[PDB]
Amino acid sequence: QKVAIVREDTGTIAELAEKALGNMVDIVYAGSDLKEAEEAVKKEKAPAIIVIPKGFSQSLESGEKARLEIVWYLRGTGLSEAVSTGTISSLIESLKVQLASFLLNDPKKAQLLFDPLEIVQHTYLRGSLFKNHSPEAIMNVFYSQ
Amino acid sequence: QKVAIVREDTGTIAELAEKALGNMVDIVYAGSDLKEAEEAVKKEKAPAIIVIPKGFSQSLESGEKARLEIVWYLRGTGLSEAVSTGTISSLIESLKVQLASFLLNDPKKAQLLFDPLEIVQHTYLRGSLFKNHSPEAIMNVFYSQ
Ligand SMILES: [Ca+2]
Ligand SMILES: [Ca+2]
Ligand SMILES: [Ca+2]
Ligand SMILES: [Ca+2]
Repeated sequence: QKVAIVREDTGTIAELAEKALGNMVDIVYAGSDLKEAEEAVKKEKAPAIIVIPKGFSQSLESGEKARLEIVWYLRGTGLSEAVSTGTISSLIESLKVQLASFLLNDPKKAQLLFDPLEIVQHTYLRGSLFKNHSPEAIMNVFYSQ
Repeated sequence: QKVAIVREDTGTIAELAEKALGNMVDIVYAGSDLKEAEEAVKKEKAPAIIVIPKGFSQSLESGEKARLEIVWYLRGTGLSEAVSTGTISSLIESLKVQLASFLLNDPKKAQLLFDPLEIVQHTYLRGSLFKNHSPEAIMNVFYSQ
């Protein structure tokens, strides 16, 4: 799967999230500019940008779920898109596992073991932007007729 | 990861779910008896039983989300348990992908592409049973103090 990673957080554990994600995907853009990640994605017809926002590292150091956003670019509602959705979701689960050793430090951090991330999802369908919705949600709406 | 699969549904797509799961785990018991899967799990100190209940195949043929249950056996609230949780979750995502071709048949089935499964989770913590809760939920409760 082709993914852009946009890392806005300069902290070590953020860097580590980026690294973990990037070993599991086909990096199409890796950096701090969301406009440019959007451009690599539209060019590449890649399905998602994963954003590691500013505050990610600090949350985790505070014993707070870190925010991770996925912007999805759906250009169709078929098999390939379903495969990307499921595959990238699977990759986010795996990232949680690849963060765990870093959460062993404080007691503050111990919840985070099982549930370290707060995943926010946005969906482009045919160039319509549905903020704060996952593709499942968007698809369940439309197909609920 | 060590998992028991308990398949109560005799349909083809159920069989296929079992097969997909089983190629990705270390089968500890595979069959239709939940008491016996519970016994292989407690013996093996495995973390989960995945149940494919009766009605799974029919749901999917009807264009309805199929029910999949996970019973988790937590004997601790640490790294290993967090790794199982995240890993098995990742495996459930992957199963969704491995079902997809079978959902290409009807228009009834087209939603299911993105969201084919209704995942019900139960958690044993130290021999206390918390029906209808995931380990994340149980852990977020206790650590919310
Ligand atoms: Ca650095
Ligand atoms: Ca998902
Ligand atoms: Ca058969
Ligand atoms: Ca989970």
